[PDB]
Amino acid sequence: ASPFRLASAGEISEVQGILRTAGLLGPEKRIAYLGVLDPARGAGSEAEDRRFRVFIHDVSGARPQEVTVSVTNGTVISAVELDTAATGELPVLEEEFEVVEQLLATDERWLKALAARNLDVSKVRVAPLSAGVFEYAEERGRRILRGLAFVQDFPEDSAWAHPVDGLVAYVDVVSKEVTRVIDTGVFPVPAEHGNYTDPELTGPLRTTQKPISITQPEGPSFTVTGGNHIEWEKWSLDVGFDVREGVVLHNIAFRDGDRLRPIINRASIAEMVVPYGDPSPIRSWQNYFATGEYLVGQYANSLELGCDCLGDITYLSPVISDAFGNPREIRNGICMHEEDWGILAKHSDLWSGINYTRRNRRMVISFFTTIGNYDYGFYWYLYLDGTIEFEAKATGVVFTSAFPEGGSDNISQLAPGLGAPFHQHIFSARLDMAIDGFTNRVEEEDVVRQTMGPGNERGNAFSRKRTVLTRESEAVREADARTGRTWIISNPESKNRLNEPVGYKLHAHNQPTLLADPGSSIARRAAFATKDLWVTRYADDERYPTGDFVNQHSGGAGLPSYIAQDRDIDGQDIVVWHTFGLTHFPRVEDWPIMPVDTVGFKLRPEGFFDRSPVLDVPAN
Amino acid sequence: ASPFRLASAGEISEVQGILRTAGLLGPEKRIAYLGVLDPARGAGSEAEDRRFRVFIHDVSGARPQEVTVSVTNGTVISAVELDTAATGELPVLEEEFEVVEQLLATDERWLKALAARNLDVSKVRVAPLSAGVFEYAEERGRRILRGLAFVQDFPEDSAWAHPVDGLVAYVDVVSKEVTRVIDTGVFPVPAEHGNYTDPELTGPLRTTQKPISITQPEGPSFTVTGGNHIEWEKWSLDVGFDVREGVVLHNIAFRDGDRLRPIINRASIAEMVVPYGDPSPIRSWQNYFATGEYLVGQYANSLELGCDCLGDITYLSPVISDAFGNPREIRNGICMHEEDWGILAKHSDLWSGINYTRRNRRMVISFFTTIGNYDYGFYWYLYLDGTIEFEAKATGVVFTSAFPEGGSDNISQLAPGLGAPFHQHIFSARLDMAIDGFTNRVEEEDVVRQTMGPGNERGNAFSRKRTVLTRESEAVREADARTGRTWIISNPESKNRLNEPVGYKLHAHNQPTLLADPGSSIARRAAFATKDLWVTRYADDERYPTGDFVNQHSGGAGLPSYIAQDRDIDGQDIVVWHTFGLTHFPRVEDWPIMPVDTVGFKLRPEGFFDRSPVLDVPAN
Ligand SMILES: [Cu+2]
Ligand SMILES: [Cu+2]
Repeated sequence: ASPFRLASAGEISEVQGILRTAGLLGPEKRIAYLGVLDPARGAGSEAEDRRFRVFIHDVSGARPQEVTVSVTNGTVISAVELDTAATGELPVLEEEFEVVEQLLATDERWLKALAARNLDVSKVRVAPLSAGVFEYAEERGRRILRGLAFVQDFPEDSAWAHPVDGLVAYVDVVSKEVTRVIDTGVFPVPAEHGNYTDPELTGPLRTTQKPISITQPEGPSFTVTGGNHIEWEKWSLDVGFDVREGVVLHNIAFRDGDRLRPIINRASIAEMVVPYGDPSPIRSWQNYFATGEYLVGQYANSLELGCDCLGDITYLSPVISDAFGNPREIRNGICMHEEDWGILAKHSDLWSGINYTRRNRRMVISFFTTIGNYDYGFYWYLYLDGTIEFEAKATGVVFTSAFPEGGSDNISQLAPGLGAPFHQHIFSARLDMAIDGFTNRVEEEDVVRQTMGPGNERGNAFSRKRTVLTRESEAVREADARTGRTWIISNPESKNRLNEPVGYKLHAHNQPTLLADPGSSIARRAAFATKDLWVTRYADDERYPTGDFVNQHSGGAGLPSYIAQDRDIDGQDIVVWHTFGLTHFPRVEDWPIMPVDTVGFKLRPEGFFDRSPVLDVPAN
Repeated sequence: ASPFRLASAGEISEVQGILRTAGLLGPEKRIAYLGVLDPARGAGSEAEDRRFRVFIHDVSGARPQEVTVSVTNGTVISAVELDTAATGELPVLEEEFEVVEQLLATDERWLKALAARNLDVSKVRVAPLSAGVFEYAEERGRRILRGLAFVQDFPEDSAWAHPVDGLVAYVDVVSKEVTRVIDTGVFPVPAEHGNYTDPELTGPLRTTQKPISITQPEGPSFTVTGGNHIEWEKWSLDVGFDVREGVVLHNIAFRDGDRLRPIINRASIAEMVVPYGDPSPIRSWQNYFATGEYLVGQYANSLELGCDCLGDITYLSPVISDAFGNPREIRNGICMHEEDWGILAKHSDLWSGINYTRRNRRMVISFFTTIGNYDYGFYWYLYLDGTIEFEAKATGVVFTSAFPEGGSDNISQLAPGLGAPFHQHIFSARLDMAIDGFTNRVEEEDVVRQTMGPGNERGNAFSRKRTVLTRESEAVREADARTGRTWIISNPESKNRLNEPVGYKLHAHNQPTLLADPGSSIARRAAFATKDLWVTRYADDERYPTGDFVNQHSGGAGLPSYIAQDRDIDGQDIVVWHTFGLTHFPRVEDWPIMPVDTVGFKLRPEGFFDRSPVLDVPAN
């Protein structure tokens, strides 16, 4: 009965039926996106009306549509025709992936380019890459995908070890036409294989690792009810899943005394982009929006016990729609478990003679997705002390290219003749705040150094300052590690026993943001990535920092346009959008399969509680 | 019979005997420091002469001495008379802590100050704080300690909850006289107790935490030989212990196939300082060097199984000297264990159909120390992929004061009338580098943004630049989180299969450095804390970033003096000194006992290996 329950197979089938009945889902139609709509602010209808939103693609080219339906009433609430040439193309369909290689396989220009390289077409894999928006006039109003080739010597061969540089093709996946085939010259195809499961490369397997047994005799400390409602060590929340954003956390709250205190209404990674910094014409257009263009949730992996999730794990198997509206379950796509997290608090007192030690723990909610060569792990952590944290784990195989003989300033060499273009992995966390309720405000906190003089004769004093962001136009902030800059989200109407507004402090990793030139296509399409922190007034239709349609869409929507409304955010229903990412200069150690690298952020209570909230943790 | 073996109780007793028979250990003498000397560069001399370094304090005031003895030959190698007024005072003795409170208890000025506040002198605890160096001319030449009072209502009461503000005294612990008692006014002593084990504060203990069993049925994957030589998953190292620095890692090396490749010769936290930023004259002089002035190693805690260290733990029990030269063992003062560390590498390939997942592990070597109200955990981690990491965990009870009526810009309120002065916890990691040998160099790597134009028409390109630090005069570097600055330690004479110098990249947390005014005493005495990274040419006598006798030294000793030599560091035996710390604006949540906060750094292989070094890890 929870209005925050996961989408069921039945609801998805019902959406399919409603669309069919409305004459909106004929045989030429495809569901590019389907997701449940969150309830509007303030308990509207007496009961909860379950609604879903869908992006309908048309394989014949007719205009696509955005439709919202009520599975409860079996009706179409609204259907609008989409002008893709203006608002953007629909997310890429998995069924379009193979279309690129297949079409090029019969194109004389492509075959000629391969022959010139002595490559057998039957062994050439082509990666279906999003196209973005550049200077190609013919692409206006065309659903395009670009292809980069990789040689696969045999069925189980890792094609990434064999990039075919100097070649790229543009394909219209709807009209089934190869618009362009660019060949800037023949580069040697890196010879070494990158098969990390081949003993020839792994050598004899280590026999030195002893087993580590992690078990919970009496079961986990958390409970799961209503299918996705979690309660663990004072925490309370609902675990949602969206085909686009993946795991989404709802109603994060903390039990303080006799009341459930809200902290975050909705938390998610609203976008993740991978911009490449190689100026070569073959890849200078490369910018992969995993979330917005491909929909990361769609590719969530089924997690194996013992391998992906170790210990006493509780799985959730979310359901998504396939391209035809049929429900598809992602078996064990979300795993949840608690784990020991070292020392929480400790003190040995020289005067009282009392020695005290308490261990910490954290609740883990995660999923792992795979998009082509990359694999990303998304982890949300809840700690005993009230800290909330997110961590992204990037691994998989690096996207490759040829390494020029004369060397490069935008590519690193991973093996003889094998290159790895520089790139970034930039995420955007959308945090719909609710610190003790919806009346919130954000304060930028900087360390303040003081000059030696009257009032500070020894020159030891240092302080800090807090600046309230009152309007959206002044809520676009940059990190400043040098001054220990953080952002506090507080509730001006809710004070702790010391008469201070309760709050939570956001700690960023302060990694470099988007490096692209500000006048580049990517700087516009990924504007959110140019600044560390954005604050907007909550609005039902402001969901992603890049807008609803990112594929082949120019700038104009997303965060920059939202902030333009310059709404009041001083003690209002606000949303924090935090940009964070990794700048990757591939190492030889990253080849042939890369070890995990991490990035993220966390929010710690700041005067939210009246004292430590973990004084009731048992000794043993 | 390793030259890096832990000191035995016998060796300490032997040092004591040598000193006594030499007439250097009379009744008035005290061992202020005692530690074994590392082998000098070049072990080409069979049988290493075991030598110990000793700082001998004279409670009579007669000049103290620095003595080097050979326990192998039973002789005094050298004994130098120390002029403390010039080179600094000796480290504070634990037995001196007590003298401050006892001396003040008989001083009329102190008693009057307490009487006015209606405090029973028998209930007043006095924290023995180091002095420092300021405008007090009568202190030069005198061994001083300052005292700050706290009320302890009963034997098991936490005195930190009851600071006595507006009062501070200075005492000459040698002549045993109170030189000054400053009373700036009466402040209410905070009323609430901070007894975190008292049910009235903890409330009913949670009964919701289910047990987590962590075991290793076949034992740990690491071996310990020669008492302290560790070998784990290709790693090799020696775990040493010094009363001043605590746990020290020696000869960190990694088995790359046929050869044992060195990485770091010696790693340690050579200093840790806690500067306070409250301009009040009661505390504006407060700066305590846990390592240099108090010797954090001597206060290492005995770690209890199941509380401090969980899982299959292997303990080391280092032995230190007491103030009289008697050996004292710190039972289970060092914990060593391995632990699962999530996903190491993962990839599901769409073309090969191969799914691959491998788990990561880390070797943990740690200890926990207690200095008055603070407790610090020191952790060194070795990862499967070759990464080396250090992490400091700060907890304990915050140093308190009164919270002024009218508020404060340098103190936070944690309870009614109770304040917590702003301060920092700044560490210095001394890394004697040995990347594939001693011929090393350091390069500062910055991200480089590129402007849109010829050669970068789309404005997507970005690069990086490396600057070799060739002389010490140019090796005092600052962090720059915005340009993703890191430092690479490479060996220009050792190349990987791609003909590139092998190296390791240092990743800093980019936290704020010393905030105090550049003209302050603390900015001079802890100059190392003003910059993130220093590189010096290796030298036997350059051990600490603050010099050998930190206590009451005028400043400039250590790093500033070493760097002044302006030696060649481009492809030489070098040492990296990394400054990193936490800036603490205490939160209500930190009271009455604070949750652990962390800070650290790590080093990852950068073209050190010819490809991923963890391809030989099994599935398990
Ligand atoms: Cu990457
Ligand atoms: Cu602190």
